[PDB]
Amino acid sequence: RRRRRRRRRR
Amino acid sequence: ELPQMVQQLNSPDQQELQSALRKLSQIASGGNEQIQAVIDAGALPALVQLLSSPNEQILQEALWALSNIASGGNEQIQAVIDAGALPALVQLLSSPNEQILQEALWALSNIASGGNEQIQAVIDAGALPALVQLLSSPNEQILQEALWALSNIASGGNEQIQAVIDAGALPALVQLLSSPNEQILQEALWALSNIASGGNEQIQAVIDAGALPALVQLLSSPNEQILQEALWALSNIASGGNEQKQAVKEAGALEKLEQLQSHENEKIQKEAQEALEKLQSH
Amino acid sequence: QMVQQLQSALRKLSQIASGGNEQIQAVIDAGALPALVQLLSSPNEQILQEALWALSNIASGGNEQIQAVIDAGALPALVQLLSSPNEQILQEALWALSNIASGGNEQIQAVIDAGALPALVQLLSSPNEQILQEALWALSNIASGGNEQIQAVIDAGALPALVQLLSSPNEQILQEALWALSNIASGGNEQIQAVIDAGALPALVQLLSSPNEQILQEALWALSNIASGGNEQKQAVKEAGALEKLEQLQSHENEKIQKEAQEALEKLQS
Amino acid sequence: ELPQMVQQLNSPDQQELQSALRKLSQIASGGNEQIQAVIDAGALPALVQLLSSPNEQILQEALWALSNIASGGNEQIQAVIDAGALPALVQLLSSPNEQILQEALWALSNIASGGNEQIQAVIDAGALPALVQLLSSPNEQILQEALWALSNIASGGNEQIQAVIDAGALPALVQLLSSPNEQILQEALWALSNIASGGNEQIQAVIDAGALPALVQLLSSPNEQILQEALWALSNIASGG
Amino acid sequence: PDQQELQSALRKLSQIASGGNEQIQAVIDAGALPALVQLLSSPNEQILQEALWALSNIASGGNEQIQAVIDAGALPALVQLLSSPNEQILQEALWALSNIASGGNEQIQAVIDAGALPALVQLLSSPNEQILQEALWALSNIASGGNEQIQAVIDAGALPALVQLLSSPNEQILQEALWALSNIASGGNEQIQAVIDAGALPALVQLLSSPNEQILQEALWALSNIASGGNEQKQAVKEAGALEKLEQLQSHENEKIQKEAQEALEKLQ
Ligand SMILES: [Ca+2]
Ligand SMILES: [Ca+2]
Ligand SMILES: [Ca+2]
Ligand SMILES: [Ca+2]
Ligand SMILES: [Ca+2]
Ligand SMILES: [Ca+2]
Ligand SMILES: [Ca+2]
Ligand SMILES: [Ca+2]
Ligand SMILES: [Ca+2]
Ligand SMILES: [Ca+2]
Ligand SMILES: [Ca+2]
Ligand SMILES: [Ca+2]
Ligand SMILES: [Ca+2]
Repeated sequence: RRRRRRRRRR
Repeated sequence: ELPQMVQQLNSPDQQELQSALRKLSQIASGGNEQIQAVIDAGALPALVQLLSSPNEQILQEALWALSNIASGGNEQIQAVIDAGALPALVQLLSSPNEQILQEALWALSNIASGGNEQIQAVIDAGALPALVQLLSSPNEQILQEALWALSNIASGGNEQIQAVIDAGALPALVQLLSSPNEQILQEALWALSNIASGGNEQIQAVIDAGALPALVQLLSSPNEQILQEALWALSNIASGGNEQKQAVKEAGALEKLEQLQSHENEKIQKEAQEALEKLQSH
Repeated sequence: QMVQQLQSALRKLSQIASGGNEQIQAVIDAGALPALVQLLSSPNEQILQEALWALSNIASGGNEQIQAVIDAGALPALVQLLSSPNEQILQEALWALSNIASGGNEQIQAVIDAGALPALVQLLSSPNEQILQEALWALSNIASGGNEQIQAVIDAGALPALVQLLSSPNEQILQEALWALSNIASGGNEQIQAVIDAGALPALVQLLSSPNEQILQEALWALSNIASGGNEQKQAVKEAGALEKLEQLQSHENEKIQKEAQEALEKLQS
Repeated sequence: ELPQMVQQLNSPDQQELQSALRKLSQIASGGNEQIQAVIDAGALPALVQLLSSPNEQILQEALWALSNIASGGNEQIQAVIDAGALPALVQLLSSPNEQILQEALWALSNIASGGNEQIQAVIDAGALPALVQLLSSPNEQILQEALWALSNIASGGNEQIQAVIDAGALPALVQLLSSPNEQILQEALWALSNIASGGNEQIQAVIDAGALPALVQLLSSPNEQILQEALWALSNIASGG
Repeated sequence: PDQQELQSALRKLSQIASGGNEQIQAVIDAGALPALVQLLSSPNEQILQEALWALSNIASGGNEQIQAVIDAGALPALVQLLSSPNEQILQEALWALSNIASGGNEQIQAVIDAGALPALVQLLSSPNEQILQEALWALSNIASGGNEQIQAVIDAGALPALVQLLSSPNEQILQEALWALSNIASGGNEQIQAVIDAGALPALVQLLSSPNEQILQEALWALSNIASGGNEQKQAVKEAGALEKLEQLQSHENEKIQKEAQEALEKLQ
């Protein structure tokens, strides 16, 4: 169900 | 059956429609191959059509699917643009519904993660004025979402970067460098670094915006994470429009920077003569 | 995968539900939680989101993994963060809190005893649809427990806000509110009646006139759980004028809808 | 003007050869459209043959040109593979010439930066055994370059990740977690994180190798840069596949 | 006709030679260097790389910018890093130095005064081809200054090692070694003589028989600078047997070779 997450490198 | 879903995207049965949507979001995930299969089945026209829906439940999942599709290759991103999704996404940036706003910014940033062709389409759709407005938001969640999208846009060519500048983004960015919120500082420095990765014209705008005093102040920070982020940006500023000495905030940028050192030599051969000759003609 | 599910059908679905718990447990055995919990008191927002990310992943394991998170003393900090004006910190804590509350009744009770409901309930009135979704998710998990956990939700004063949201012109909000209410109404007759006394039936019946098949399906599950109560509860449903609309739906064109309207008229028997 | 240079890649005049080789490198560094023009002109067969050259001056600039061609899209990477460059590339990983070794590792890293199909070709060509050995190198420059190429390979599917594990990369990676060199530490954690971004099997290998004790120790670091790196890796492990 | 293309070209000179110096100076005027210099003593290899990236960029500007880096006190730490067993640190320190040594004689002399040459010479005997290139490049930029600067190199003992490299079967090492010697040979007759006293001519003449045109171009470039000395220097060249080689090369298939050989031969007499 509708949960989102994200991250970044360099 | 994939066409069955595509067919069911026009169903007036909201329960049958919502099932085909979430299932499409599932298919859009799992690689560009499944993304392409969705594209080939002819779903995009009905998908984009639902972006004008006043049904937030349908709109949300629709944006979810479009974002997954937009996570594919530039070719697959360009299909989303061709389908005509940008004008609707841009208008949704003015929504007071934070849930919709996140999904709209998510899709838009994925589109801006492609090539300059795709980035320029975002710009030509009028997305920057809304993004800039959001930089003044007291909602840290909205702020991250807007900086993520701006960062991707500023990762393109100098003309893309310049569009960002002309939209008035720098004043807001500079003010955020004073924040005690390390998370906001990271996001703001991320965007700045991409902007400073342009030409001399673009770098000068950063300087004219008063970025250096804050960047310099952070060099004294005992936080090694802040230090790296501040040094990254300042290093791009001190590049002198030379892209071989710049690095866009992305994986493989620092490694590429190192490799170019051992090949600028023949490129440095002609700069030294340009220096001697110009001096000898005082 | 969990969706797609003589006794080998049982064991397969275990392996799916528990996939990854053994890995998460090793992290715990290594002693990662004390440090993570320590980092929850940092004024550095960047460190916080990083520690909350890891903690949430750990809290995504089994009940034993979740209980280790509780035994490490994470809830007091998490609870504190629910009153933050930083919408970014708020989403991160609710995520971790939801995962913890997604465990067993013992885990849900720890969330309750830590004082999470008051903050969760006050967020229900938020004009921020993003926060609202996160608060409802966490509340739905808490309301998925036993009658004691459900009643704690009621005693916290959640129902007034939930009933108000049923009138929302936002379908997504409506789904979220109906799921939470559906969880509350899955408890004993004491809990169902509380839903009734809060004025849920009038709004639910009004939704049965909706042309939106997704809304009907959502409202049908709530009433269905209400109709599983006692005669006092079934009667109130009849008083509100549910039977009328239900049989008006007895022949709806959607197969799945028909079974829900059927199975409801069934329950209303005595 | 492009087919001219390609034919000059077979010239017996080294000065005429080097000049054409340097301009091709410059064209390939100018975007995918410039990269495709080079491919269409038929340069890859000539470039691939120069990977056998005993002239280090030529080889390096040929490696440089191929690295740029490999920086394009997955379609342009695959052309490099189809041309048959990987065997000659992988062979150069055993070179004692640090100058040539670096250039080779960059090309492979770019190749491994494509799709899982491209990563697999690198694996099937036998690139992993060499890379692993380089992890024991006392040369921090070599170590960084080897860890990068490995990180790109470990960014693929669980099959690609498992290939890395089966090659014996973990024991060396774990030792690097004790390094007082923050630069080595970042490089090792990046690779380790990718591996931990796989399925439960791949995650469990990371655990069986003894990574957690060091990781947990790093959580007490006052260095916020190290902290972020260690948490990232720890989170992937605790994702549960 | 003149002025437009004269200024369009003149304008282009300042951009390829000084494109970006105004921005780099703004960074300096903001006070970035003291902090940057403060970080070069850190034992954190990660911070060091990040600082060195910025300095090298700042030091890639004009002599004014480079000088500011020097006035800030950057060389002592840099020279100190030239002895690091960390190949990664060394690369970074050398690149920064190379940019500093790419300025004017005042900047080059500062590098000399800081004591960089002894470490650089030491590295010339390295079996690491990566380090050798870096040391040679920094050394080549020092040897691009005035005669006092070139002598510092000679007085530091760089010629013996440079001559040994001329026997290298590695064509890349050979190009690098010849470029450094070429810069040394561009000085005065005193400097040209030291090169001859170091035995460069026997090797250079041997290379003139190479079937590799690229080598020939590089070897000819070096000899031509030797040929631009006094009479006693021309004599040693002739005593070494170069004339016969140059006479056969003025009819070479490759044009750029015969031009280089022709021009060299005209210098000898
Ligand atoms: Ca339609
Ligand atoms: Ca609506
Ligand atoms: Ca803070
Ligand atoms: Ca706020
Ligand atoms: Ca709102
Ligand atoms: Ca309908
Ligand atoms: Ca030849
Ligand atoms: Ca990859
Ligand atoms: Ca070493
Ligand atoms: Ca250290
Ligand atoms: Ca610190
Ligand atoms: Ca060697
Ligand atoms: Ca050779």
